[PDB]
Amino acid sequence: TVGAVALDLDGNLAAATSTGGMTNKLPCSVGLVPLVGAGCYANNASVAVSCTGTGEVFIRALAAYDIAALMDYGGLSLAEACERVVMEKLPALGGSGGLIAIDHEGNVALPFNTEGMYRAWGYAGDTPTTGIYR
Amino acid sequence: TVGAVALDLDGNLAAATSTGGMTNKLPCSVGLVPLVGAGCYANNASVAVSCTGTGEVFIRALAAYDIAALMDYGGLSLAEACERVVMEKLPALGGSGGLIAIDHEGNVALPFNTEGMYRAWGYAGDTPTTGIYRE
Amino acid sequence: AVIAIHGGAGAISRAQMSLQQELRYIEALSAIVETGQKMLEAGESALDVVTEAVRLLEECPLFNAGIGAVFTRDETHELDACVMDGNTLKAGAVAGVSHLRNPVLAARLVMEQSPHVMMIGEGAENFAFARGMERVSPEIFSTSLRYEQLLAAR
Amino acid sequence: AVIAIHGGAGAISRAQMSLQQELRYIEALSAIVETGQKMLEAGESALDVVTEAVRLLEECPLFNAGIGAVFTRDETHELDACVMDGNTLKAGAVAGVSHLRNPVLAARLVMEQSPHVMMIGEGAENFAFARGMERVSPEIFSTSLRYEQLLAAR
Ligand code: NA
Ligand code: NA
Repeated sequence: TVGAVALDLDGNLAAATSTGGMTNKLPCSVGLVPLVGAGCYANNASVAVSCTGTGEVFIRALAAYDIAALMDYGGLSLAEACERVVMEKLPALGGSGGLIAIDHEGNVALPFNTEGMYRAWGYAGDTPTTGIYR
Repeated sequence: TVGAVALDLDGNLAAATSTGGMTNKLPCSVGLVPLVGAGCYANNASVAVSCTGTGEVFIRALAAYDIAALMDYGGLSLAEACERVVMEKLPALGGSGGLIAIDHEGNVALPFNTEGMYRAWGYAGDTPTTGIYRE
Repeated sequence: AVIAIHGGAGAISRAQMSLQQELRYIEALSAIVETGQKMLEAGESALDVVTEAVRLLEECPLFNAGIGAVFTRDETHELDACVMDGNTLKAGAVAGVSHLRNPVLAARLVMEQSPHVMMIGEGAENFAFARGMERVSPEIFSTSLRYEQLLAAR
Repeated sequence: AVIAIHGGAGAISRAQMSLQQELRYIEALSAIVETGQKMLEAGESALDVVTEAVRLLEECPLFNAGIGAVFTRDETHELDACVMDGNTLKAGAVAGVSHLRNPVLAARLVMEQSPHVMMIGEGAENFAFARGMERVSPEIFSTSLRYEQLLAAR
């Protein structure tokens, strides 16, 4: 599973996600990736999200949309909505992984409850920060 | 598209949805029905929902989950969450149809912005109400 | 304890229908919701109740699910279903299946007997056959009503 | 104006990894996020930016998408992608495609040139071929790394 989220100069949010799925998976089984609100979500009014982790859990929990729903409806901040979802709600459904998110106000978050998440981010004209562990 | 939502004696909520899809559709095209949170959602803590309508719009809006999120997070009532989603948000995305929803407290809603929605509901032991046309 | 069912939302014009046409829909709906109400009253679960109602809405040729499915552009049937359990928050879904009489029962099977939420086409079918669900011909869902509506829209 | 990318979360164990391995992932990620940052600075849309980043994550054999895809139980590849446009709230998805080099470009195509959100298997592929996307053999995604991981899983 790989992903990208962006906020552009004209203030548009977009998310994309792609995968080969999981080693040794049942053929014709479908995980989080192609399901709007599970693998992937973007709304100029809230947040762009791209998720990676146990698909059955990300789908049941609607993780990408649920960031957006917690911020918009629950008045949570990006970092608060990311803590609720990644560090609390998904472990409790027995789900491991993380996501990347950008909100309309250009806040970035890369939460994960796993050992690692291959990840990178930076503002336009700045140098990126990359990461694997933490 | 057909649906069922139920609340049982032990306070469990469930939803189910099933369809032949759209007459004359592109083969291998995917509507709201098999997509969790679009066609179908249930959570003992909030609401069971089953949706029928423009699949593209129900999917983008996450209609089934969005009922549950508006009630849970937005503190809306079932009837309020049903009005926001069916009468406001979906028409504005150009989406026509409805849903059936039951919340943990046994409130029932059958909102639709269409001319009709083939529908029925009744409590356990009680006489059902059926309907086709608006109201 | 309470059950709600639908048989679709769309362009139902009273002008184009007669009372006895309307009453065939009313009686089908009343019958199905009644079975659900009686199960609920007997102490059956939400899940078994929604499964049985959606199964009967499948079996009923009046409704665009199972028997009485609409046709695709290729004059085929593709059926989708989904079940979600409020208790466990588990879900199961089948999309684009043609050899399963009752797709809601396949979706239950994916929910209970698979670590996946969703299976598609042949894989969904193969998964259900290997767990004792019967292989049917897509021909069983076909009705002249839905066939003539395809020719119209075509 | 800002970009974030991932190439997957899980049990990436430092014990089993060398620093030179870590630097191969770091450089790939730094390169791709940089391409995105430069596009953002040049005035390119969020959508073209997420499309291009995910396409590069596809092309890169280090990451489970496009080239370097994991293998199914049957030693095939089945690739899924999604894209969502925050402006229009339009989305497009492909699930279970094997003959499309860049599934995220097919998903964009479903978003832009179809009234649907999601297409699966042959239908998704056929929809892309009819719009000029190249037919590839699933064999192009295959790596010994992912193949050896499948044998391990067995
Ligand atoms: Na039927
Ligand atoms: Na790759």
